[PDB]
Amino acid sequence: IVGGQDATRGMFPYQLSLQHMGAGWYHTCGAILLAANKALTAAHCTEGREGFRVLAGAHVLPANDQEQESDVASVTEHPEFDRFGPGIPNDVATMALATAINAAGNVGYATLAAANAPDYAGDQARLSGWGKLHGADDGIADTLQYVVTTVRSTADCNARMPEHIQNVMDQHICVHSDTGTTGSCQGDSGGPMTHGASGSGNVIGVTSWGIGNPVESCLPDFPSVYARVSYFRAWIDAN
Amino acid sequence: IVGGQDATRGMFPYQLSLQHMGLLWYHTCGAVLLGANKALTAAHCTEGRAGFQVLAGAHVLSAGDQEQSSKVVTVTEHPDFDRFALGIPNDVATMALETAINAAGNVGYATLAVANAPDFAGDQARLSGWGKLLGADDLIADTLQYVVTTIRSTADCNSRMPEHIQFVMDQHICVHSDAGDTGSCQGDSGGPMTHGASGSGNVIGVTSWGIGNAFESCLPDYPSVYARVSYFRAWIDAN
Repeated sequence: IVGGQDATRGMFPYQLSLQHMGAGWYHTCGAILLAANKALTAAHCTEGREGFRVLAGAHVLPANDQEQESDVASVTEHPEFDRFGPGIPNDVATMALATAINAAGNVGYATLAAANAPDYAGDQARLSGWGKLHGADDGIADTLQYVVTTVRSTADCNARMPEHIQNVMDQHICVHSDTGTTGSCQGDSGGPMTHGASGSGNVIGVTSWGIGNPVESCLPDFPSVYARVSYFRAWIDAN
Repeated sequence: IVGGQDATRGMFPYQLSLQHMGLLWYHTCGAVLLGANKALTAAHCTEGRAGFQVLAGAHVLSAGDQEQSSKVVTVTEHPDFDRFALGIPNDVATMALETAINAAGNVGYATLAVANAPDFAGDQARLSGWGKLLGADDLIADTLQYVVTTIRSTADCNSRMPEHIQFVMDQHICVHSDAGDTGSCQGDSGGPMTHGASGSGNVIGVTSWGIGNAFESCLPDYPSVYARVSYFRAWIDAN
């Protein structure tokens, strides 16, 4: 998260750390807790890989301070996900959890946007995650971050993109500040966009992509693009 | 190298594999043999690191049958190298070798561009190295690659970049194919750009940077950017 600040523990009860087994476990993406044995993330976070765990109720990743955890037993990526397609289409996946994660302590389940939700253009929303604090940094964040930003319409999103990368679609929900100073970054992918500037809010997006250059991987000068939960809600529910 | 083919051993007599000691030795960058005890690479290949060796007259890395090698005693990075500044300026370094490497067999010393050399805009050139064969691949190349491409002027270079990445400078030399299919890739940094499409050619650039995204780390749809040897020749000779 670029341009944000430390969250407090429990501020995003459904925020997960999605961990991949390399040499040992490492944070690769965010994820979103939906139910005791179900979670939601970006398809690109799991596609082509195997060996995952989610941490629930965590705050400072190097402290190993999670409250609950479960192995991921199975993953369903959207069948029309295309890692290399314009706009990274259909960048959503559900995950089945081996062990139940209970709504307790600082852990809780997200309320997803309804399929008939409005598009929220102009609304304040929050991005959260352990992604890099700046696109040039070599490491991800130690402490969970969040930032308040503004949802834009599809047309507005594309107007804010590079001229040859006008690939934002209605299946996306994009945020951008008018100062060009906040956004998501590597390590935030698969996490939640929470509606509203404060308090409890529905989860309306899943972190997916943004724009970089050779010295800064996630430019707040350009929007951050999420998979739109209302567009994918029926599919998420069916999978 | 993207869009290229297997080279032959000795095709580029001055091409080195710059190895870094981690778990075991591994290829981290290219380098360019300048003389019996001296090599050239990119500053970002050596800055902040130590414990290097160069392999000369190599071909297939897994074969381990380079003709000659040497540990590196010390490295010197350009004093104005800036990994964060637009254009990653001054990305050159020299290296002193513990063991003399002879010009013999498939190993020879580069002829560097003189400081009076022109821009070479429009000319063909060759890129060589063990970088990845595609930006979406996980691993570097096993067999040394090369590709023929076309040198572009500073202004033409920038015209072929994204509008928010107009970072090419006169201290760079860039190459780009109109078909958008050739370029350097991670693992190629530090290696040579050789003037001309065939024959003995002077070394006119050092591999430095290119455009990527989170799923494809090098994009031949945009130019590949090298440090221009003519610009840096006096520094290289003195260091």
